[PDB]
Amino acid sequence: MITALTALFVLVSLALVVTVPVALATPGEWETSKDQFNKIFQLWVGLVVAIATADGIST
Amino acid sequence: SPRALPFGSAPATLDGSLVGDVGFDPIGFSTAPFASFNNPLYKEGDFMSDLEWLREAELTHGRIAQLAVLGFIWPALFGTFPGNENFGGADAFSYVNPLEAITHVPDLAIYQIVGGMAWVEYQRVIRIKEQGKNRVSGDIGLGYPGGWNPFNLNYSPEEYAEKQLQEIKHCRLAMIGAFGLFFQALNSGTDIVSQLSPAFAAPDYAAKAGYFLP
Amino acid sequence: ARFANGKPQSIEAKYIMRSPAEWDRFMRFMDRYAEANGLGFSSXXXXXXX
Amino acid sequence: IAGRDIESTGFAWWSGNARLINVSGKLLGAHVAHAGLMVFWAGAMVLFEVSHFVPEKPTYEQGFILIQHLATLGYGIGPGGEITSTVPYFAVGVIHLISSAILGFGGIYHSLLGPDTLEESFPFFGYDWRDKNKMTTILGIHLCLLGLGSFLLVIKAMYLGGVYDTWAPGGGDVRYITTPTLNPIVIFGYVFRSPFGGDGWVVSVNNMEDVIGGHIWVGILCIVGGIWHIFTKPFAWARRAFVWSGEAYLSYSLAAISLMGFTAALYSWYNNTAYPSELYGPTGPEASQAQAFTFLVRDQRLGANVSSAQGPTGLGKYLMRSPSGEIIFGGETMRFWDLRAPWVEPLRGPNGLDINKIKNDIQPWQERRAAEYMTHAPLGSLNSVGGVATEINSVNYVSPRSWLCCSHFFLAFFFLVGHWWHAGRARAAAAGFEKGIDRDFEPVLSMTPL
Amino acid sequence: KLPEAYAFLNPIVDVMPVIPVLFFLLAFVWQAAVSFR
Amino acid sequence: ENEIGALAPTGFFDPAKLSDGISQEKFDQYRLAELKHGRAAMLAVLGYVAPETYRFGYDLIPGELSTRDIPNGVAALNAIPFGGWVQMIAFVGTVEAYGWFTSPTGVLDLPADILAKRQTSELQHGRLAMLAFLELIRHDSQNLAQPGFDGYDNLITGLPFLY
Amino acid sequence: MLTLKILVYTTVIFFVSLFIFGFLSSDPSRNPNR
Amino acid sequence: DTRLLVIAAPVLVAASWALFNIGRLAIQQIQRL
Ligand code: CLA
Ligand code: CLA
Ligand SMILES: CC(=O)O[C@H]1CC(C)(C)C(=C=C/C(C)=C/C=C/C(C)=C/C=C/C=C(C)/C=C/C=C(\C)C(=O)C[C@@]23O[C@]2(C)C[C@@H](O)CC3(C)C)[C@](C)(O)C1
Ligand SMILES: CC1=C(/C=C/C(C)=C/C=C/C(C)=C/C=C/C=C(C)/C=C/C=C(C)/C=C/C2=C(C)CCCC2(C)C)C(C)(C)CCC1
Ligand SMILES: [Cl-]
Repeated sequence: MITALTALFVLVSLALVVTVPVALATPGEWETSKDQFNKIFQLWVGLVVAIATADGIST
Repeated sequence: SPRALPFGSAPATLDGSLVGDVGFDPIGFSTAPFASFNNPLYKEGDFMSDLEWLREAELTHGRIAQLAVLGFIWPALFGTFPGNENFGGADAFSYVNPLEAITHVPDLAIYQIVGGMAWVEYQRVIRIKEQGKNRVSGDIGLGYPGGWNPFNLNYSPEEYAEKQLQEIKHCRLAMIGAFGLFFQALNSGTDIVSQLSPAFAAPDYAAKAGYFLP
Repeated sequence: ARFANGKPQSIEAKYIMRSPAEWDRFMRFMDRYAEANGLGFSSXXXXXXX
Repeated sequence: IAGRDIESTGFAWWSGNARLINVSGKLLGAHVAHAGLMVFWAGAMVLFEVSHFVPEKPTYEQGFILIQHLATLGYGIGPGGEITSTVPYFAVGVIHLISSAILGFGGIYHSLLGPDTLEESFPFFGYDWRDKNKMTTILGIHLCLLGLGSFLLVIKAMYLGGVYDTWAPGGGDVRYITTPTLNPIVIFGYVFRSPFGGDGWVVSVNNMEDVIGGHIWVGILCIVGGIWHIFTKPFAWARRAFVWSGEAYLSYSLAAISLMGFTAALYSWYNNTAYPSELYGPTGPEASQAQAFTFLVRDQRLGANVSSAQGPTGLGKYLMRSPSGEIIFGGETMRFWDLRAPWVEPLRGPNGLDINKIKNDIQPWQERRAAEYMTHAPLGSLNSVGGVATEINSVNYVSPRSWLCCSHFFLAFFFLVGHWWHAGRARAAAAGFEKGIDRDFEPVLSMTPL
Repeated sequence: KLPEAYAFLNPIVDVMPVIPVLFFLLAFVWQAAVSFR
Repeated sequence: ENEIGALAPTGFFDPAKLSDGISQEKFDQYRLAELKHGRAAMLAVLGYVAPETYRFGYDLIPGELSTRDIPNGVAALNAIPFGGWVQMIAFVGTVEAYGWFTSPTGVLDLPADILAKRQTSELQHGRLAMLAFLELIRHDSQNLAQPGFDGYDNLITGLPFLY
Repeated sequence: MLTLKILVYTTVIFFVSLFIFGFLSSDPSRNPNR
Repeated sequence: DTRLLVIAAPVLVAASWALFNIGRLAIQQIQRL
């Protein structure tokens, strides 16, 4: 699972990095779309915690 | 409150009540009644100020602790314990470790200084019980402008203000320092001279011998 | 030579004599600069006030 | 775009970052983003080295540059410098990567959407480059942070598993430094000693006790200084000798960091204590001493009377006398007689290299260590051919000591150059003639002829 | 070698360390995009 | 029941019916309870650490049984005579029902803002001390079993300088 | 040769202190514009 | 099959083109480049 879990984490981090820099710049874009970014941030930290829990347990 | 710079002090802590009025009073027990706590010779009359009573408390503590500092250095450094006892090296000069010095000295001199400070506080209460208005740390005659003893204090009111500042500050800092020295010696079983002098030296383990060169 | 040495003073004479030169300089410098406490210029490298 | 054009600013695109001198928020964003870049490189390189790790070879043969630090801290290392596991390095790498992501986001936010000037909205993080109280406050805050970090290292070495100590009895291993040296005289003897041969200004720290004590002292000094600068204000004597502007502060920092870089470069080239030879490989002098030692042993096996064979010049080809009288190895390696290595100290007495110990009490592990160090000297080429410049290319090795020393020496000098440039420009700009002369108030025409 | 879980993700690590250099260049390409204003 | 007792960790931590209902009918009682518990457990932690370096030289049963010899930690409970701890508690219970010393009066003024903040901080600290007492007792008993079952032998696992 | 060391140690501290206190004597003010 | 080569080229790949993609999008959406 770990391997997969992380794969995801890599994919979601790529999707976040390609879109955060474009957001901030584009004037206004930010605020309007703030809650989805917050939700994706929570997803990201949840994925990190899940990966850490995998390892630990698996060792 | 500039002492506790990003904080508020008591709803009524004063700035001119005591010289040391920078505002440092975080829990600020000044607020609390600070009265004849457990009947501390209650008067209900002038009774000074509860803050001023805490001020007299700090003054007594800091003065005693200030004298205590010198009594932790001079037994070692200054006078190198001039105990010069007629006999009995123990309870005399020999114990240069202040804790051990107390451990030895007979209750004769203990009761001597005990009765000394006893008469001191007896006269202090004799003044203060009547010395209402400004209790002014139970000043009475002790080196006051009237100078109840030799070299009767001869200074100016601005010099007196600065002198009040000097005393108060030194007493507070010495209240820190006495704690310092005591916990030091107890947690090292020595006297301040011991650790400070090997410190300012070079350890015997490494000395590069001497210049025995040709 | 390789004897470590605080600074390089080996003889109390050497330290006590490297002393008066620095103190002589401190005195000549103090001759101009004395009794200075305030006069904050508050500017970019001004120090205009003597 | 008001602040981002040669017109509005007066600064060309190539010198574009100078437009942020008076912009507080964007400068903070740039600084934070750059710190994120540092952290990202650290994590990425640790992960790279862990990936390319090979358990057969020692770390100094694999071209590694970061595993050595974490091993010296006492992570996944066993007796003799053997690497047990590489899990803590992986953990450090991933933590650094995540933290770098956070820092990079913060830097981007503060550079793009953050307010340009922090003075208006947050009058606690705003500054002026000209008032001294706020500058000293920031300096003191960061100084306290540095002191806390030095404490953290001391705490790690004393009560958090300990650190790796080569001079430990029974060989190098992780141990707790129970009794660090706290004597101010011995600690500051390093600071105030000569930087020449036989002295080693701060590079010549020998035991771990001195390292821990010096770090305790540095942390205490930094904490006290940080508290002191926060409260006080620059004095009169320092108020008229310093240029008070952002570029001047940058130039001061550049000079200081160039000195630090030079010190670290020369520190990685000579030190065995904080740079164990089992991880970074032998130093320059160590390889030469190892060669002399191994050939002495080999010639002694044949039955030749060592310490009695005159050399070609009549000086003695195995044992000599140092200019101070100490007994040392002969040959060209007499210049390196100041060496002190854990594998050669057992043979040293108060008079120098003891002869009875050499003749009788020699050890096979010393022979193996000397042979390995001689066969791996800090010699190489840019393409990492390894060995002497005239050697054919079969081995592939350049010691990490050489890489570290060369790279950091280069960086240190170029930061000294940066100090020169920025100090000159800052003082000229403060004076007010950094753009030209005047053409109507030329000071040369107002001065006496000569 | 990486732990067995991440040996699959090894190739990303093979390129991760050289990222920063490219950031630098990005500055230059960004300046080129805005006509070296 | 969303009074004082909440902060950034949770705006009202009660993942059950417990909070809702008995509205100001058990909430005040639970505040009394949690207060007393957290205070006592704070005193517990201070208890454990202070016997490790200091020791008052009083002879609990005169002639013998001097503090300097009794084990610190759980053992003391086995050591301390049943009736001895009964008398100690009887003093404590009299104290609870007489206010004898222990600041019998005097709480200063503390305007309602600072007063509320101090009370909240108190609650939080005592809550934390409950968990601290928990870990301590755990380690103690576990070691008492297999001498170093936990591993780290010395009683106070953190604060290594002490032990 | 201790005398020679003494004389050189003087000369060196002499000139070094001259430098240090010359640059401390409000040097940035010394300048064409004021 | 040196899957290592087919794994190491395409990742260098995605990474090298990514930031320039960010530049694409910023210039397209009339951003404050
Ligand atoms: C570490 C290097 C570094 C950093 C931190 C900065 C930072 C900055 N520069 Mg800059 N610069 C640099 C190197 C750097 N520069 C170099 C090397 C040059 C020479 C070519 C310049 C030349 C230069 C000029 C000429 C100017 C700046 C300006 C600026 C400021 C505003 C930039 C702006 O508006 O972006 C706008 C650009 C974009 C929106 C496009 C970039 C898109 C993002 C930011 C790229 C990174 C995305 C990242 C990979 C995604 C990570 C997401 C995260 C969540 C993981 C900003 C503080 C300007 C200034 O003075 O501001 C007042 C200005 O005029 N710089
Ligand atoms: C922490 C260190 C530091 C900081 C914060 C600054 C900050 C600054 N410097 Mg500066 N500088 C430094 C160190 C530093 N410098 C050092 C060490 C030197 C000596 C070389 C200089 C020499 C220097 C000069 C000569 C000038 C500045 C200038 C400036 C200002 C604008 C710079 C700018 O826009 O960058 C823009 C950045 C670039 C254009 C990037 C150029 C890339 C270089 C040339 C190549 C780097 C090679 C690299 C190591 C590897 C290449 C990899 C490649 C093969 C792919 C700014 C205040 C300018 C100024 O006066 O402003 C007032 C100016 O003219 N600096
Ligand atoms: C007629 C008559 O009788 O009226 C009297 C009135 C009166 C007022 C009595 C008079 C007077 C004036 C008096 C008596 C003034 C007395 C003042 C006094 C005696 C003031 C002590 C301060 C000591 C301090 C602050 C602490 C220092 C030391 C500190 C804080 C340390 O740091 C100690 C440190 O040690 C540790 C902690 C550890 C070591 O590792 C390091 C060091 C060593 C650095 C007269 C003139 O006699 C007349
Ligand atoms: C402002 C500006 C700039 C700058 C910027 C910056 C500097 C930024 C930074 C940024 C950053 C600094 C970022 C970072 C990021 C990071 C990340 C994003 C990370 C991630 C991670 C991950 C994803 C991981 C994963 C993993 C794991 C977990 C395990 C193992 C495997 C792996 C490794 C895969 C420039 C110059 C451009 C231009 C101008 C403007
Ligand atoms: Cl040779």
